[PDB]
Amino acid sequence: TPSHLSDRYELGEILGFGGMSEVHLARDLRLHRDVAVKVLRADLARDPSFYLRFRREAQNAAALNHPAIVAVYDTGEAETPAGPLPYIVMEYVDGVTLRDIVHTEGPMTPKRAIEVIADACQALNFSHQNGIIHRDVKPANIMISATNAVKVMDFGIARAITAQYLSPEQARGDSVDARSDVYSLGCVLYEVLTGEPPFTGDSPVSVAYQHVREDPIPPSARHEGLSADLDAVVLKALAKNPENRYQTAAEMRADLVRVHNGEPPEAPK
Ligand SMILES: Nc1ncnc2c1ncn2[C@@H]1O[C@H](COP(=O)(O)OP(=O)(O)OP(O)(O)=S)[C@@H](O)[C@H]1O
Ligand SMILES: [Mg+2]
Ligand SMILES: [Mg+2]
Repeated sequence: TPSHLSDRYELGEILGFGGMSEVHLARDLRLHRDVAVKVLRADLARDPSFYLRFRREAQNAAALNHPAIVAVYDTGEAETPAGPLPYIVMEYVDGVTLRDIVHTEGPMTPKRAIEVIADACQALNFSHQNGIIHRDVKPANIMISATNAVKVMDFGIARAITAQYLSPEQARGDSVDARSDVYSLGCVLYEVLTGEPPFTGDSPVSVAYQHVREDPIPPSARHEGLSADLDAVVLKALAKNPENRYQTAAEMRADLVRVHNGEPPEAPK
């Protein structure tokens, strides 16, 4: 990992290293600005059709342009001993994923919470109208800027038209669409509120099963200060039946902005 990709993007700190890539905080030497570069796990997973998933992820996010969605600025690959090293240059978000905020602060204030996810909705609704589906919406792919701004960031598994956060439909290879993301955000909205996903399981299958077989314990019954009006929103988006939940993410937001003010949720039960 040449601390100087293509001789232009000076690598610095390490913002994170998963099981596929290593994201570094870099310096664009030409534009004198800080950027976040994503590097395909130094060849350890660069020979297979994995490079495709990477190239097609850079371009699947490059197709979108919205504040809440991390922008892509450039792609490429630098040459190194073992071969090509595909990198992606994104906007830098000095922040924290929600996975973190829910780990060192516990649950978010209902209103704080409502606020975030409503912004996340705005990003997905856009992503949708542009024919992109983020098949991977989880607390670890939504970031909170150092100025409390929301950023949605992982498209590695997104297709243009760890299952604690997957939809029944997406559980199997079934129908995965707009509403799937809608169902996912419902889990996030749920964790940021209780401090946990609607369903916990010792093994993946027990969880999947729970998603498509058990009603999500109402938020109120799971945590303190929870407006049974907020329950109406959470449990709606978590409805096992696509048709019975919000059809668009803007429709979900609409019912979040409602609760945020003081209005009645146009959600049932
Ligand atoms: N633009 C960015 N700015 C700051 N940190 C970022 C940025 N993009 C990613 N990160 C950090 O890098 C971590 C890994 O991001 P991902 O893109 O989801 O990683 P990944 O290699 O796809 O790992 P997986 O497959 O999602 S488990 C994040 O959870 C952040 O801490
Ligand atoms: Mg991640
Ligand atoms: Mg990914």
